[PDB]
Amino acid sequence: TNTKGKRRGTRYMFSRPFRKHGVVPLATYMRIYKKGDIVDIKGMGTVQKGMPHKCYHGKTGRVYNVTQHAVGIVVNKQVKGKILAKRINVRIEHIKHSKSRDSFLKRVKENDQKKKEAKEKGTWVQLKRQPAPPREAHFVRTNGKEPELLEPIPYEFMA
Amino acid sequence: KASGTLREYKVVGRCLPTPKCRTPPLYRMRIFAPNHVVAKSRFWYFVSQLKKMKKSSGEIVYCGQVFEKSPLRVKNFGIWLRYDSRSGTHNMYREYRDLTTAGAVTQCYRDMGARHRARAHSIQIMKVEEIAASKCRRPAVKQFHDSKIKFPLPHRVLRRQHKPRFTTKRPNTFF
Amino acid sequence: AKSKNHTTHNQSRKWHRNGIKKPRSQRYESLKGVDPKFLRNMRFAKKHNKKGLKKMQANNAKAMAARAEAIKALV
Amino acid sequence: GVDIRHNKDRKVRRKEPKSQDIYLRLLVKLYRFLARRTNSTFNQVVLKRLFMSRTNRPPLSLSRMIRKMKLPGREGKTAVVVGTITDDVRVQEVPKLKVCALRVSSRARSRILKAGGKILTFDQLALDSPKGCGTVLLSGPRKGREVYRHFGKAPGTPHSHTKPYVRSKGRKFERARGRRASRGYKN
Amino acid sequence: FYVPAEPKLAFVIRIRGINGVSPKVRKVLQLLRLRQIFNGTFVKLNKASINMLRIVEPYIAWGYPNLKSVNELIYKRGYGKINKKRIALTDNALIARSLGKYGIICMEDLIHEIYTVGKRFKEANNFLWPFKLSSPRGGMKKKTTHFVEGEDAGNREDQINRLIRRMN
RNA sequence: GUCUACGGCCAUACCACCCUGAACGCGCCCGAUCUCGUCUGAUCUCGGAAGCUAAGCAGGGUCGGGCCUGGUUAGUACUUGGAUGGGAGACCGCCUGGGAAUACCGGGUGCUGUAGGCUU
RNA sequence: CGUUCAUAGCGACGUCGCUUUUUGAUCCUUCGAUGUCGGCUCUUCCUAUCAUUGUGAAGCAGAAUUCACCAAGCGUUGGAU
RNA sequence: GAAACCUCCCGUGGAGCAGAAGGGCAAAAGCUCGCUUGAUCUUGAUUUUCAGUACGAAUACAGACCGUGAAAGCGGGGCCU
RNA sequence: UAUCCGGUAAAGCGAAUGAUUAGAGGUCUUGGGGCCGAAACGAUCUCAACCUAUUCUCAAACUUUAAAUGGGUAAGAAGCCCGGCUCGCUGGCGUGAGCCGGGCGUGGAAUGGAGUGCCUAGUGGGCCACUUUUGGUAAGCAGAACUGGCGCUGCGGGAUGAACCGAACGCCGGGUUAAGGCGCCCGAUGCCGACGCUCAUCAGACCCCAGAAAAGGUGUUGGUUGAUAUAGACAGCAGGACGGUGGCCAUGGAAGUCGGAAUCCGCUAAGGAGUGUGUAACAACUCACCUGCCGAAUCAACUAGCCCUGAAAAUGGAUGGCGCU
RNA sequence: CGCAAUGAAGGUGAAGGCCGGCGCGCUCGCCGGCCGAGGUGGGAUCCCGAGGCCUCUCCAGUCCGCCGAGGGCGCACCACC
Ligand SMILES: [Mg+2]
Ligand SMILES: [Mg+2]
Ligand SMILES: [Mg+2]
Ligand SMILES: [Mg+2]
Ligand SMILES: [Mg+2]
Ligand SMILES: [Mg+2]
Ligand SMILES: [Mg+2]
Ligand SMILES: [Mg+2]
Ligand SMILES: [Mg+2]
Ligand SMILES: [Mg+2]
Ligand SMILES: [Mg+2]
Ligand SMILES: [Mg+2]
Ligand SMILES: [Mg+2]
Ligand SMILES: [Mg+2]
Ligand SMILES: [Mg+2]
Ligand SMILES: [Mg+2]
Ligand SMILES: [Mg+2]
Ligand SMILES: [Mg+2]
Ligand SMILES: [Mg+2]
Repeated sequence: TNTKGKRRGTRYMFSRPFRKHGVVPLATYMRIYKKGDIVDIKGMGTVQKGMPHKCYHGKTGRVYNVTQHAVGIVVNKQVKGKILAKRINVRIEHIKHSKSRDSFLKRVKENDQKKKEAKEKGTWVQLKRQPAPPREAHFVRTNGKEPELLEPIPYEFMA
Repeated sequence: KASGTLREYKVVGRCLPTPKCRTPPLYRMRIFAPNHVVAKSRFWYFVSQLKKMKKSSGEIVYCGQVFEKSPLRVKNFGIWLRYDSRSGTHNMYREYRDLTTAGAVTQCYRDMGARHRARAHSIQIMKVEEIAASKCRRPAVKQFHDSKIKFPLPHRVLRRQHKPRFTTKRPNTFF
Repeated sequence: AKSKNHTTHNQSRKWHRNGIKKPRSQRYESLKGVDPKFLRNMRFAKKHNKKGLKKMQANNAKAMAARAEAIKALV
Repeated sequence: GVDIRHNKDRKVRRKEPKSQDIYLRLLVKLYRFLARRTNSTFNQVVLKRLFMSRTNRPPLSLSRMIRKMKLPGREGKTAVVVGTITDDVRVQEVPKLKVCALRVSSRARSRILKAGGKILTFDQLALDSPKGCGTVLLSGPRKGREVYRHFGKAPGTPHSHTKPYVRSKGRKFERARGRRASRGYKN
Repeated sequence: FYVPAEPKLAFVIRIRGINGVSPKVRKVLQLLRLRQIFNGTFVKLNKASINMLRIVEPYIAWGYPNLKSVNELIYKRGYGKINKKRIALTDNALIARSLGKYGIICMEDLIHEIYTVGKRFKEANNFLWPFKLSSPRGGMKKKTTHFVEGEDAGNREDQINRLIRRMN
């Protein structure tokens, strides 16, 4: 039976990468989280105040509270049969903005551009995405030179 | 791979074009298989080994059956192999005598099963080349190279053993 | 008479009989556990919204009249 | 062999009322018919409610019926209640109402009729309005029963406010180890 | 060379039973509506769809149906989903009633929507109740192994039409 | 073209030795009355401005180390899913999709924000 | 090693096996009980052959012999503690 | 004198940080000084074990009263487990 | 489709940590032992540790790298975009939050009716298989992961059978299948089935599975690589096998011959300073190069198929049986 | 038993708003009038309803429906303030 200790098994998780030890460079601290920012948690060894628990590393969630130098952040943690949305108080250093949402906002902005225009025109445009369709009919010109023959090569033992 | 009687297929394909490589080179093969479906698969297997190129990364351009151009000639075919033993992997040069390449490769696949308990999926056919009377290294072939060939069909054992299941006459096997 | 000591064998199955339901998201979640000094001040702000009502109502009527003038100019 | 779970194939809703009383069952015969032959979903809702339990059709107090009709616009209408109409002693002035109910208590009956109110039975409502047109369909507060105060996240489970089943309240019935901080802990 | 278009649409037959089947497979098999053995569905192809077929490969035989296949399946075993009651397409009054809000007003229209994979494919294809086909007459080769390697499972592209005829 | 002050990302920015630096800067530099501090005006603090780019600093250089980025290694190693495939086992081959890492060989060797100079 | 000679007979360092007449592991069966050692008595089987029949080997001259093959037909005893 | 003290050079930490080990740490989290009692008083929230109960341990705040620093700040015990 | 997380497989050790082989190079250090030195970083070796390039081989409790499978989020009306009010918070002005009031609709694929609350029994001995996996020589042993079974469950196949494969059962007719089969037992090959392989005085004969290995075999069949030979070979028989030379080390005797460093020339047609026999040691014998005869292929070394040796148990016996070439 | 809690107890015990005036409107204290169980989002259901859609003709034109875009009152219940 294994030890219940808080930091058990974070030998690798909380360990600054190769040649990225030392001073926590300052952008990290000086970037602003509001309420409802989508934020991915990633514990860090240098800063031990406000560390998240090893279960929430990797996990993404939303900011609910913002204190002086930390951010309350609702994240969903599964427990055997039940997913528990729960609220944890991570110090900034263990947290980035999750880009996952921004590619969405880019698309909605692009849609609002393509909805305003193409209204006065009349031609309705494809706003929905569509999965990669089968690759269409097309010609391939074997331009002058014929195809290159590939015989499989005879075995030989190298070692 | 399994079998039945194979057909030569021509299969040419290319790693599909990109920004960086706009008009990529075509690669052609001789892929013996029971049908185009497994032909194309077999094409991809051989190319994967040789070239950094997968079914996802490429497109088969032209798969097409290839017909023996001299069906009603009797030929001698040299065939080079690459089988897998229980032990290590090997090379051979088999020789068959047949009316077709397909027939000659089919013939090979049966022989290899017989003589080496080698199953389809172990065998790689590299080259199949029709060959003269000479340049035939195997005496099992060479004995049929002769103008006035002459042999009997000596102990001609009967079939139709159950047309008359029972009969008065003891049979005959001299003809 | 030693036992089996621990397992997780039939458990995933057991969990998924009744789903593994995601935690039921509402709009308007509580302000439980929000930095006290904030909550005081948003409470006070909420207290005095009724102060500055008469100004606000007039501003919307002026807006509504400007909308009605704009729609009349369009038509 | 097919893969479906047959687990929630049978829907558990009621079909008829569980009661055997004959007057209610006549109302059911009437509102089944109307439900099916009218387009009115009022009839369907009413029909649905005739099958429900006592618990499930709670009493609608006179004051609650007042204030719900005091609301702006539903004026010169009829309030409908598959439950019973009870009095409120803590309301005084009772406007002249129109009402449907399976029951109205004797006080509540007097007060309404004294006001110039009309009381209707459900057979009478149908003839008056078979498609439920110009009705206010109310309900009593379902979660009134003291029952519900024991339901929920259990007592002694942090941030629950759930009445425990206790023989008698008093200084020394619970309120020790697990409510005081002084005694063990608290939730 | 003329490399023709990669196919839009494929028929997908469930070719093994409903015992001892992994949960990820099982879910996809009930996202293709392939619950019983020897049920089949049309399926429009694309990166998403094709990969879902990749996750259920040794549980299905599938490929690119002929024109005739789409007819024979629709006429001989064409059943609507009409108020959730599997009902046989005996008249166009059924198809129209359901799919007529899309311009699809007859069996023929339906066949054209399925075969060309139109705008309104999702709605015509879902309208069709999944095709309960019989066992394969003349038998199969091998249930458990892939087509390429002798068996019946997996993509057999053109050759799905032979299988269709011996089952439909 | 380039610098100083405060920077962001933190080696394409590090290290070694070599060469070159106009003007403005930045420095070294000359002093200890006062501020301040030392065993020591070396450092630190303070008051300067005679010298000088020697050094720091910048820019460049090296079939340089290092780092960064491509190729190769290799569809190799590994690997999801499959079979009443093989094999006495150990292990291996196929199908279905995913797919690395050295050695070896190329190329690159800081970009840039705010505020203020100089080259008028 | 065997004077000499790896192998008549042997055989180190290594290695591959079989066997359940040793002892361990293990705890599947039996705790509403399967009588717990030895000896006596009696039958039958196995061969991994001590003797006996037929044979190959020798570092078998004879005598004595060990090595191996077919082989379990027939034997394999009397006592002291 | 291989080891005492002084001085110059190199030194990515190969030392040290009470203790096991792991992580973390260089004009520090090490060493040496100066001043100190945030190891003080008081509500709730949260995390960790978890049943998502307790205990312990911790995290973010908030209100007091202080410490220290030119200040920004940091500090309600021990860099973190 | 975007976007984070990861330190297992692999890989690496001319990158850290630890392990570890070899030689090059180095008075780095210095030594301990030498030999030639009185002694001398003198000359010459040497072994110690250290170092300069290289090099061999490794890691559950090492790692610069770094997969596959995998875990989060996100993919819109609770969303966007305007206008204005509230604050005891925050502040050069501004933030940030909370309020009102308008303005805008399908925002990846596939599927499916959802939500929600109360009472609640049995259970809390488990076992089995793929794959992964710890202890153990191993176990029908013990212990985890992952899915699926059996338990709760019949049916076709596997002769027999919890668990293998196929498939999951209302009561019946017709059809068709699976996995398995089709000499007879026993439904189906009573095909003029196709091509090979193999004879066993222990043949062989189908997942789980109920049985064999190393190592052998001109048994037979395929390969692979090399030869050879008309300058007529290859075997099969017949003729010589010397001298410089008791060569040198070894004397205990080795003039070819217990052993070992050597190891070339002559005559040459050609014979090794010698394969053996044997000798105290010789001798004597025996083992190339070439012919004479005969008359086309010959021969070597690997390799992998079937077959065989290897291969011993106790009541009489089991590819299921009968049998089968 | 229920219609009132909460405190160990002494005990205390579920109303608010608005408007006008008077005290300095001091987000505090006192005097007159009006409303009277707050508000956000979702809510079965009711309510209003542009507008169709025809009538054997060209228009007029009350009656009856069917649908109804759009907009409202919003039960219960839930979440939030
Ligand atoms: Mg247990
Ligand atoms: Mg059931
Ligand atoms: Mg299977
Ligand atoms: Mg000075
Ligand atoms: Mg200088
Ligand atoms: Mg200089
Ligand atoms: Mg370089
Ligand atoms: Mg000897
Ligand atoms: Mg025992
Ligand atoms: Mg007995
Ligand atoms: Mg014997
Ligand atoms: Mg400390
Ligand atoms: Mg404080
Ligand atoms: Mg690990
Ligand atoms: Mg490894
Ligand atoms: Mg029990
Ligand atoms: Mg056990
Ligand atoms: Mg049981
Ligand atoms: Mg199965």
